[PDB]
Amino acid sequence: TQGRLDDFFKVTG
Amino acid sequence: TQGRLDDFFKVTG
Amino acid sequence: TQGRLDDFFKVTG
Amino acid sequence: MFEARLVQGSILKKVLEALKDLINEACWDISSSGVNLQSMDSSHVSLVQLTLRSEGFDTYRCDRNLAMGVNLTSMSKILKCAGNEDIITLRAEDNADTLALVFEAPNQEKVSDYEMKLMDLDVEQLGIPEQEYSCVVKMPSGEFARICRDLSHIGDAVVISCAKDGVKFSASGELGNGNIKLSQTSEEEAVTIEMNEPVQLTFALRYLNFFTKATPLSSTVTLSMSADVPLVVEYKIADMGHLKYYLAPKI
Amino acid sequence: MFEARLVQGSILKKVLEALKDLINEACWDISSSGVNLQSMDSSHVSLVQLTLRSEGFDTYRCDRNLAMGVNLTSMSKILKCAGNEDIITLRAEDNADTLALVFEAPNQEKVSDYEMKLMDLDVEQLGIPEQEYSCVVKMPSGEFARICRDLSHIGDAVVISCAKDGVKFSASGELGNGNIKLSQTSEEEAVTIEMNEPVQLTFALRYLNFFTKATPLSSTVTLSMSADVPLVVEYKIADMGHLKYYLAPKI
Amino acid sequence: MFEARLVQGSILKKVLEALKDLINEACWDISSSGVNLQSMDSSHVSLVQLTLRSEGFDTYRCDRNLAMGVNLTSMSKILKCAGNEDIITLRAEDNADTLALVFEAPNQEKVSDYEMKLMDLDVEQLGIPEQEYSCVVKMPSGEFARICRDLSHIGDAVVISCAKDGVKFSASGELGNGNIKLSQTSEEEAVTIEMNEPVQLTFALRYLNFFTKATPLSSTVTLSMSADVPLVVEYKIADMGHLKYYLAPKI
Repeated sequence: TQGRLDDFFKVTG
Repeated sequence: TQGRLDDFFKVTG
Repeated sequence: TQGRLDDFFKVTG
Repeated sequence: MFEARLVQGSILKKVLEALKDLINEACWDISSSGVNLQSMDSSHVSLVQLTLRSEGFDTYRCDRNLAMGVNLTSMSKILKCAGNEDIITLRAEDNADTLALVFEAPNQEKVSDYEMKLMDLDVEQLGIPEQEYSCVVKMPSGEFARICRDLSHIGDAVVISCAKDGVKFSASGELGNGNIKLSQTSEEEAVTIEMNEPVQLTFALRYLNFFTKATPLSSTVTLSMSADVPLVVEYKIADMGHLKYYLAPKI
Repeated sequence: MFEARLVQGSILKKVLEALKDLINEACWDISSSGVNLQSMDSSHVSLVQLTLRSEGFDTYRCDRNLAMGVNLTSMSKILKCAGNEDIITLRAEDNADTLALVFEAPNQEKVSDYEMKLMDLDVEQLGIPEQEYSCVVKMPSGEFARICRDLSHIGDAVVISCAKDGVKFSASGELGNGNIKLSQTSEEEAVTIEMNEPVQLTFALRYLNFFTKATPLSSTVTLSMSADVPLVVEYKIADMGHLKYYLAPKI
Repeated sequence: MFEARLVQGSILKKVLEALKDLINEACWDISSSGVNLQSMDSSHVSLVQLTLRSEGFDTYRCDRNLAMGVNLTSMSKILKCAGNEDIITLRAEDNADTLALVFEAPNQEKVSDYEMKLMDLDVEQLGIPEQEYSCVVKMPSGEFARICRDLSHIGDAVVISCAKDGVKFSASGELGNGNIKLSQTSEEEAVTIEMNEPVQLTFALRYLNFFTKATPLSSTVTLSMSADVPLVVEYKIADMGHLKYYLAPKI
């Protein structure tokens, strides 16, 4: 399944 | 508003 | 009317 | 009997391409002096006038005056069957009800002949007094085409302003606003602006974009403007004649 | 085991492009002598026959006769992934249920390999006796393509007439009628017409426009005609073989 | 006050073309050092980061830091009104609510000025630690674009495998399966592969095809990969900066 960058990087934007 | 050439020229064609 | 090649050639394929 | 032989057939191809988008039918008035065509579009917002002198054709014969009613959409479709290097001949009998178009390929082994029916058209008079304008702008035809295309991405109408310094084309729309300014340069790629007095007019870009379909006919285009009078856009057809477009302003 | 290596892969790309529009599936009969393909379209109005001799390939191996059922629509799509300068190799095992296509880029750093499934096809026999025709016309392939395209703007069918002097293609439609006449010239851009007796036949332009998809394969095309018999349009694939199309006339 | 004059305006045209398909809005952070832009697409599957150093502009002025919210779809449409040889200037006031774009034609007789409204955007932080990857591939940008385009004809996802010998891109679909293999060559048209350890990842081709819209910006492209981490695709904008794309893998 396609993952999202949030699962790889911390955002909090 | 868009005018027509009849308002500027005489036709009678 | 459009003809078909079967009217011109023997097939049996 | 009518016989007009044009060596550079691409000229006729370009003319029909420049006409068909604006008008679908028109009367081609033929005489010993050449071909004249004039017609307003259905909305009477614009008028096109075409002149093709007999001198411009390799061979030209027109025993009597003729007024052939023609479906330009159909004529253009037929001209699509002509190569850009084809010699094109238009032929018609005295009381013609049909027009013959002959295309001679540059290979001399192929000759095409197309015949289309003519139609009855109520050619309407349209008195337009040739006068002088407050502002006349001469510029590269490709340049004008690009201006009209660009502003069409911004709005549906263009405000053309003339004054000392140059001419400005302005449009505004939901994505923002834009203005293109042209200033006189110091024949083909030059800009000349003759102003008698400042002039500001608004025109619909939809029609101007129809006019620029005539771009391939000439390297230059001349715009003539005066307050509260129709705009005139002219393209000279090199030693043949010209194609003039008139456009009623908004308001 | 089957291995056919074609240096000028563009040839195969062009072949599939010329086939896919006419037929969607066909059996590629493979043997030590080369590749043979023959198939009629669903309506049995036309038949295509392809020959690609082993001599035309850089490397050619086919231990045993094979008849691979192939989806040409799918094969053409895969060939779209091959550059025009790619070396293309077709590979298949003895009892193949899949076909491998290998594309070697001219940079030697990129090699692609595609595998498509084969299908069971009821390859049908179709006895066609090679005979002599009343009229055979040889002309530039681009010229023939342009003729079929132009008349398609006029009608849906073309009447081909042959006689002393040349060959004429005629079509008529709502916008008018047209005729294109070709007369013998005095190898690639020449026209030769050998007539045994006048012949006149009518064909559907829709099919002829499918045939001209083979234009990029050869500079010349030859048309063979005889009364009440199928038209034959042939394109020679330079030192490889040929692509022949047959078309049943109207009536 | 902000003033950025770019002689090679085509660069900005290409940047917007490479951005608009992936994201519709973004904040352009401006400062004395240049322009920085970073934004994830709505699905948060990809992130784009743009750098345009002040040194790359003919004239550059930015008295204070600015964060202009811009509709990229609208900006790209306006940039379509700029010629490829136009000098492009971006201009904005201190507390700007509008952005001005000035295009100077190479003929010096035409100058265009477009103004678009700015928008309030919640620029989101996105901590991305610059690290080292298991595999870094450098190849011609056109080559990578062609790979992504070809495999898109086969499947919707691409499995990228790295190992000793080269890198492989694989896709499978209803018409079959394909694999493209790239092996190191012996600057623009070369392939270099630095591998720290074998890596295999799956990515959606839809996003990769968005990234390759940046192809005209550079002759080369570099791909950086590591297990279970986002892919990074970078295009260097010759002596200006770069355009980096990040893509979350599947699973």
